[PDB]
Amino acid sequence: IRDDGYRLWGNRTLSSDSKWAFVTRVRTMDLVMDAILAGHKWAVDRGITKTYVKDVTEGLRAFMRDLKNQGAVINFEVYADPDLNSASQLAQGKVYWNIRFTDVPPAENPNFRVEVTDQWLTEVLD
Amino acid sequence: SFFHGVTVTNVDIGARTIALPASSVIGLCDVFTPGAQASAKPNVPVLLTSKKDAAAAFGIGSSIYLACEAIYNRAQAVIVAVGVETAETPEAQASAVIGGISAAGERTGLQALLDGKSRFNAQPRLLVAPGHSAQQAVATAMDGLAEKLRAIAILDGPNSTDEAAVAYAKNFGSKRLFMVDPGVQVWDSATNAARNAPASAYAAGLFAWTDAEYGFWSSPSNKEIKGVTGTSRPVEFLDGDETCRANLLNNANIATIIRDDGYRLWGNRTLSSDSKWAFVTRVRTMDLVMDAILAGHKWAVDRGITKTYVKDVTEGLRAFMRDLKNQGAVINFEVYADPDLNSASQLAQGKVYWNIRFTDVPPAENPNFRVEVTDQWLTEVLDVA
Amino acid sequence: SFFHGVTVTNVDIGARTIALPASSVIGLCDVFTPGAQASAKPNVPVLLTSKKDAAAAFGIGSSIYLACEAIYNRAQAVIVAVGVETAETPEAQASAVIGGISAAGERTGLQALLDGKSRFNAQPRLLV
Amino acid sequence: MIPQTLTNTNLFIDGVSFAGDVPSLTLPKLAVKTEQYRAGGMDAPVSIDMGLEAMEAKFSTNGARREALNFFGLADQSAFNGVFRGSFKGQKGASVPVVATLRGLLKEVDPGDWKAGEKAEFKYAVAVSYYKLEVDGREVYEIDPVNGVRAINGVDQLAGMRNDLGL
Amino acid sequence: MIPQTLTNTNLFIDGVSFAGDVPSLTLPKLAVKTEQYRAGGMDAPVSIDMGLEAMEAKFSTNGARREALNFFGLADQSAFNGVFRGSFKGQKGASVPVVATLRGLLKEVDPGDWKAGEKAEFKYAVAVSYYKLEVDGREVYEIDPVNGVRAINGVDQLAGMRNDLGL
Amino acid sequence: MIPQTLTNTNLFIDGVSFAGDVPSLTLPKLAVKTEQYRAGGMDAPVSIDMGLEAMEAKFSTNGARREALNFFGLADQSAFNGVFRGSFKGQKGASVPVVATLRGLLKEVDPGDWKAGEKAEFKYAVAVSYYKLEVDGREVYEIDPVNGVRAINGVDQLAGMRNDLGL
Amino acid sequence: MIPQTLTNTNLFIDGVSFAGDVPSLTLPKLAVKTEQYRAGGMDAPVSIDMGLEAMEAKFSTNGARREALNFFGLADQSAFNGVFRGSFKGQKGASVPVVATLRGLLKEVDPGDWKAGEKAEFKYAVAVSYYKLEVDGREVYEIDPVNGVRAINGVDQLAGMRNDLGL
Amino acid sequence: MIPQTLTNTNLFIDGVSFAGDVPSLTLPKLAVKTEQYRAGGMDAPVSIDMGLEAMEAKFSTNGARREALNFFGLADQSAFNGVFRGSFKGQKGASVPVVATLRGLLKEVDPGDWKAGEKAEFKYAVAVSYYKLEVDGREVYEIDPVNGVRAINGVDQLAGMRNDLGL
Repeated sequence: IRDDGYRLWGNRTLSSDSKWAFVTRVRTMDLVMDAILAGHKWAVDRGITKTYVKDVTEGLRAFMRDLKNQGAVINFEVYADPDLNSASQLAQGKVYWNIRFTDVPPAENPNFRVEVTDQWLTEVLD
Repeated sequence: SFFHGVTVTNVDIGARTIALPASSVIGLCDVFTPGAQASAKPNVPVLLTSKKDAAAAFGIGSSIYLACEAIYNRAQAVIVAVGVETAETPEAQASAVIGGISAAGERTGLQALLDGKSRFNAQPRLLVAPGHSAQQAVATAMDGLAEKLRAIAILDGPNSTDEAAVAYAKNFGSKRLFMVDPGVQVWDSATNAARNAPASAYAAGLFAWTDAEYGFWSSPSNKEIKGVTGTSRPVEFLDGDETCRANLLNNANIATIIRDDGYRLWGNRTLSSDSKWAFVTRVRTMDLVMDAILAGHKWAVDRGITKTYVKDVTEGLRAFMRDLKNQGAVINFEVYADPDLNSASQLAQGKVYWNIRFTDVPPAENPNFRVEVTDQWLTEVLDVA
Repeated sequence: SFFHGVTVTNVDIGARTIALPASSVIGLCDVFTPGAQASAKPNVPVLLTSKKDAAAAFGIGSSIYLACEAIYNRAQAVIVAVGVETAETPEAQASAVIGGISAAGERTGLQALLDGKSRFNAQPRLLV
Repeated sequence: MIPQTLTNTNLFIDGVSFAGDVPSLTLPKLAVKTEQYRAGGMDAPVSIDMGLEAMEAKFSTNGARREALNFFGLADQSAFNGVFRGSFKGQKGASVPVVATLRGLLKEVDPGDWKAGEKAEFKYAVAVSYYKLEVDGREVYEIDPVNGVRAINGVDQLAGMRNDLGL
Repeated sequence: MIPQTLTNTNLFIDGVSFAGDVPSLTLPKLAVKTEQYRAGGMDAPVSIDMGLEAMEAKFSTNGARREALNFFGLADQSAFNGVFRGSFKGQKGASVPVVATLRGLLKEVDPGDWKAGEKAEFKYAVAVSYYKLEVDGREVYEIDPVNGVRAINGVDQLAGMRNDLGL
Repeated sequence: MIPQTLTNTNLFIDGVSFAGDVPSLTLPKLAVKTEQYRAGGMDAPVSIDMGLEAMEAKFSTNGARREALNFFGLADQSAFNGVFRGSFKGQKGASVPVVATLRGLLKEVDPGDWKAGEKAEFKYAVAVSYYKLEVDGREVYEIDPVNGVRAINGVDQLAGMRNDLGL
Repeated sequence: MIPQTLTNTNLFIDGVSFAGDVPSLTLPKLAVKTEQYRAGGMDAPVSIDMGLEAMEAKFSTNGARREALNFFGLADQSAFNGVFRGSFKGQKGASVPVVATLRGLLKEVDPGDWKAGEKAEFKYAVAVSYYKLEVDGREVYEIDPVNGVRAINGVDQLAGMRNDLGL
Repeated sequence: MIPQTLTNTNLFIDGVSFAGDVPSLTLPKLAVKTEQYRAGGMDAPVSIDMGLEAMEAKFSTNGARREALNFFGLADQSAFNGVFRGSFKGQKGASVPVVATLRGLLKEVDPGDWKAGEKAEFKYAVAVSYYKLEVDGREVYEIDPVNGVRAINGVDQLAGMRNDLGL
């Protein structure tokens, strides 16, 4: 923008899908998708058979409380989705859990609704 | 080679006419002839610091430098000046001044004054095209240029009779213009002939001077013009005169000069149709507090909106606005976030709305001295007692 | 689309009259004319918290908005209000304020404020 | 009334949360510069208000909070901005917030003795100019020294003696 | 933020490590010489910065550290050089270093009472001239009294009032 | 009566408010030129008025308020204009304005010694001609030396002795 | 206005900076020679200007700054050159330079009593002729006694009364 | 370095060992008479060495050590001679001796309160003139007030300012 090459100006990324429009959302999504990878690599080399999904999910929320601590997110919640049909169906395969987080929205377009009034002209002059 | 020692040099200098420094950047656009002396490309703007860079970038007899020396006599200001090429017909000389995106990629004419920012860190808060503002085509485009920069575009009426410029200042309800009708005659270094300068650069040089120590909120009317003799048309001001040339031009929203040899300006009101935007302080403070609100909150125009982001800057927009009330720029204000226009869905896309409600100091146009010679103090006085 | 970077606007704010966020619940029934701007059916209740809902659910040319401004100038409360459609006969204007259970599963006028329960766990404590 | 005490505390400086290292705050002691006054026709002096005095608002942190060390002794006095948040939970549940916006000069960075096995406790102090305390969002104190603003509970207590000095 | 405290400490004097006997340090209390200022048209004074005051940086050792006793009262004032190192480990592992280069006069050697069964604690004090604190290698304070250097976070806060005195 | 003392002060020069830097005003000491008079047939002299003597009205600032320094020693004597406002707040609320219009010659600009770390205290002094004091708007003093006006509480105390001097 | 006070000071003599040893400057007290004037038809004298009186501009050092001691009592009176620089920093950042060019006679070198353990405090005094004061570069005072120049804020206040003395 | 503390202590007076009753000593607090110095062209004063101050070396015994009571207030000041021995054993075995030869006036015999069931603790004090501390037989301090001997680590720190006073 300014005098020299001072500042950048883009807040968006090149996504048509307006959910992942901000660059700060895609870089936190692609950071927490890496904690799932290291949370799976750590939950595969130590024989975590019967307690896998409890070892991954709580180990994932050890990373989500870090992001709430650093200010990177505002909400964090790892949800047990109601698309689990039957107990024999779900425990044999396809346990569907969710991850929701409200990223910190960057202040794009602050707005100043500015006046010139006659209200305090009477109080000052008299 | 070089010279060792000390060197006295018999030179030709004169008239140290220094001015106190200013900060309000003005834009400038007039004709000049790019020979071998003027080292400036004829369509891009150059930044001017003083008379040295005004004479290095443009010719000595050029109409740029005759207008650049009109402001540096009055205020050591920052000029963003884009010269234009001299043409022959007034139609084609006007269209060189407005110009536009008429190149393949770049800008020319008046439209290169948006490029003062991003080359010079100098957003033009004043606009003046000296001499090329009596035509309708430029002055229509100077106001559309001044609305984008949020500035004050200075014009001039024609140098015809008095009723002509009244008829010329009816084409604008533009609330950011400013018209100075009588053409200043200047001496110019042992000429014994008065050059009819357009008096748009002198009045635009008065605003940068009064921006410095009287403040932007100060009415730039009563204050002195320097480097000026008896103007083109004598505009008197007679009190109680229904048809005097000042009041005939004040009611037509035109600034004039009044006192001897054009001592001082006389316009307090802008070229507007609204009565809320009448004065040249209600529109000047409206813009020049809101660059000072911004310069001071340039950090707030991108930052993660946390729980406290709405509150810590609305206690910072107040905390700058008290400094304007401290130095007399405003009266009591109120700055606060909208309760009714701040939802979570607006915050999720970054948008957030604040209100700023100040009131400006009214300038003292028309003091009134109603006076009777009584026969009151005569009885007890003038007696032997 | 959207807009990036700060924006200053020439606008009109009419002299802020903010008050205290009160806790009691107010019922209200007055008359207005429905339009495309007033985004509320007449005989259905809606809770209101600020003047943005008295200008969007109900028109500013109304008489609810004369009385929602009356509460919001004084104390920021939670008003559950319904609308009575505009009549001309001085009994038929008041007989639509009363109403009954003429609808299938809906009370129309003043009786629609009985739907404050089982809907928000906030009955009206005042009836206006 | 309900029994209501302080439970938790927070500190912001230019938006930056100190959610991890603030062991102590201190709001500025608001005190009137009392000049005791016994004159002819009375005894037991009557203590006319002359105005306040200086308002140092100490606090301390025990980490390398460089974002708090950068505001010491700048060229712009009253450029340290910050709030002293704090919630009073009471006994009946819902907590009453107390925030305190400050604007002053960080006039003291006092690093503690480093006894190598204890805490650090970088004790600070800000001689504030502007001061605004809130309780449950409701205003109680506007203390602005320059341009004469002492607004106790929203009503200006110096406005009668500001339109006579002509400020 | 993370909970971050002082854990361990170190002291160097002219390169010589005091890795074995320093029970305590004290960084110099940086304080502005605040002159409270109430004038016509205000109340509740506003505390203009006048400058700092003297910066004594006490510490103590309890052995015969003759390499620290040799620097008392020399002819060259500001010849005691030394750093006050110290690491803040935080909670998430990696420690944030804080070092503090000093240059002053060792103006006090205070040998403690020798109670024959307790420690020694040779308490010292250096009225430092030069002072440079770092956090994680990043600069926060350059305090040089003579030749007018007060550089808070790298930007010189007296440079505007050094090219007018003509220094 | 209620106890009533000075709390805040102000100064204008040519309409320009000194809301920031006036630490000390001083109203001019009004004093009758007393000649102790003992004559034949009495003792214990009785002090007949002879008129006033000159009225220095000192004040001070401690910045280089150039709006005040330009009034020193002009060719136009009695061109320094200025009002010495002040508000006496009392105990029962209402503040009584005391203003004092001047018109005199700024005869002495006295910068103090600059000890490099204190206030500057530019002590000034105007040897006033015109002097009009108000209390809550109601008139108490007019002292116009030239053309002879001494109006105490609105009645001219020289009017009986100016219609016989032929003035 | 903003509160504005003196913080730092400097002195040059013949271009040589006294960046180390000037504890106290003193600008010369500008003072109109007042004669209180009461005549026929008035009272309360009105103090017509008569011109200035002499301007001692004291200062001090506390070392034997031989670059300053050689200017005492030369055959060339008005050969002591010197500027009394000073910076008034204000509250909102920017520091306003106040300089004061001198040209006078160093008339009094006063060493204090040497109590062997305190400062020396060589108090000096120049009885200046030329005196030019600046505030932020903008001109306020020129006092040239010989050949008659008194320019207050750039306009010569003797120019109306020097073209009739024939000077 | 090794962890090194004080373990045991001894006191001699004119050769007489106090091997049985000394519960406490106190070496004299060597401190420079620091005069803080801020002048024109700087801030944050720089603390020039002016010299030391008086050196009282307290100690105490709790028996009838008449061989220590005989030296109070004699005609010959600086006739109390004595060493303050003390060994620092460290951690690696061999102990580093610290001795401190004194020569001064026993200016205080302070017998404690005799509570009849507690100790006695005759607290003393010697305003020493001569002072010589050693560490492992190596010299660190020669402090002789008269005839100008301040020899830090064997090299005389006042010899440059003794061959100019002509001592």
